[PDB]
Amino acid sequence: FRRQLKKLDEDSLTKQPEEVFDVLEKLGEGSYGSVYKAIHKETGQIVAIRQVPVESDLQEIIKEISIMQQCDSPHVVKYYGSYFKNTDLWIVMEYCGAGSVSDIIRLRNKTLTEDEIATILQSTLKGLEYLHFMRKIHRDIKAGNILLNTEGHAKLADFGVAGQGTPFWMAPEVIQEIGYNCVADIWSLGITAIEMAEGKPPYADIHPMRAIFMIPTNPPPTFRKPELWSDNFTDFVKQCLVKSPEQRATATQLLQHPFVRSAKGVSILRDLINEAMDVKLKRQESQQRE
Amino acid sequence: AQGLAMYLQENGIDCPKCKFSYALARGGCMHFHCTQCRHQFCSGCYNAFYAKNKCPEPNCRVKKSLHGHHPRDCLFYLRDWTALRLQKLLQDNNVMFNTEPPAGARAVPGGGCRVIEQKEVPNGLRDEACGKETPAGYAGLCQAHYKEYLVSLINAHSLDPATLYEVEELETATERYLHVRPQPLAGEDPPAYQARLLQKLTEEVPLGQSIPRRR
Ligand SMILES: [Zn+2]
Ligand SMILES: [Zn+2]
Ligand SMILES: [Zn+2]
Ligand SMILES: [Zn+2]
Repeated sequence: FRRQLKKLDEDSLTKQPEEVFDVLEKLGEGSYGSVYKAIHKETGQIVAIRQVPVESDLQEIIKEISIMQQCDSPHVVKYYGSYFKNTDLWIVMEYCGAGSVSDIIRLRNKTLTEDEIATILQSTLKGLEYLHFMRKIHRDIKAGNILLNTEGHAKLADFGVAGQGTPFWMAPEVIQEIGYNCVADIWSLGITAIEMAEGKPPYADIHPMRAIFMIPTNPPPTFRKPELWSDNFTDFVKQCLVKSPEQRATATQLLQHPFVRSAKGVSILRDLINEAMDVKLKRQESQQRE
Repeated sequence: AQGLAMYLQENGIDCPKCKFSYALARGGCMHFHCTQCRHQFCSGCYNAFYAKNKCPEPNCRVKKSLHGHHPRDCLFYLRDWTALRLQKLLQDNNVMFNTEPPAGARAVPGGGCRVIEQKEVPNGLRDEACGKETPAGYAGLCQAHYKEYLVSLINAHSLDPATLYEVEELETATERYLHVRPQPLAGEDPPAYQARLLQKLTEEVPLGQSIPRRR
């Protein structure tokens, strides 16, 4: 029985197998890797275990891990450890119950309101302020890379890895490959702000091989129907979307912008987070045969 | 991608009235309405498309309906030339061109022409690959876009198509750009007449001064 297991219980913490966590559900079978919810038995805390079965560039993953390890801030998804089980590598990291902002919009089939955007963007700007202060660049700012925990706090995840894809969020100086700095995230932030308000980035309906040429040499984008938005919102988007990087506003300056500075508390996101996670629960009841 | 289709779209179409870039090849209508500033223009020669009874140009025989004024070396005309004749103008002025795809291009064996085109779909615009047949010797492009590739080379080096014009072409060209009855002279001859007509047109009617030629 467990009499055999109890004899085996005379083992140290080093001897402990990967039973340290209890896998519960497959939250999303993402292409980067199957991602499972789990609970650490000893701490009772909920973590997310990203299985990396793919023989991807494990340097591309280790580079993502090493960037994650270098960050200690509640605005950035934390990393807890890794282990090998079966044939694949499993990566334990911070759990965000609601998911990415893109899925929140998708699940509710609903665009985010202004006040919801200002709260979500204020938290992310505090994250960008922390990273830029450390002379780091996220490099992949977008709605699908901004996770919300069950409480309602936005968190940056899935750092872009410096190469050696889709351009709609890229700054002009970064696609032209003329060299870029921290304020590159400010451009993608501005595009993300549009993506939150109207569901798609500007040039989304444009082919990538086309958009690569238009974005560097065209006026900074704006709202498709700019009569639907407040002056502070349009001005904030205008100040994020400045083609000259040296002229582009920094994350610190944007935090004092009227649109962000007056952002309401996390409590406003309460209703939409309940909406999104209810569509997730029903989505899991239909895939199971029973 | 990574083929001559990239070359076509790099230069693409830019509105002359407002400096707005579109990564769109030339084809189809070719009288282009700018979405940013509502300007009508020809995608080939960048001339204004004076549509109905508004043309300031003199001797407008075609003011009644949609028309535009195009130089002789605009794609608006050279699109009708054969692929072979265009290659002759290029060779006669010793300008190299592709007949095989560039080495980096790995054309999709099922796919055809990969030039990206905006096709009208319900409730918006959707970009799709051209996908027409890619003949051998056309450098991996379709017939329509391969000619356009050649015309860009001809426009790039400001080659004069009139160097290949026939007598009728010179008589057609003489009345269109010089507003005269081009009938021959008494005491003259058919060969000296061709060289005579060619000489004034080259000396008096310049090539398109607003065609995108990349400096
Ligand atoms: Zn225009
Ligand atoms: Zn023309
Ligand atoms: Zn006219
Ligand atoms: Zn084609």
